[PDB]
Amino acid sequence: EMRLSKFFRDFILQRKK
Repeated sequence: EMRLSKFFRDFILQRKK
């Protein structure tokens, strides 16, 4: 199943934080 991916990478991609 999936849940966190679009949003996860939507931010994870950002090193900061």
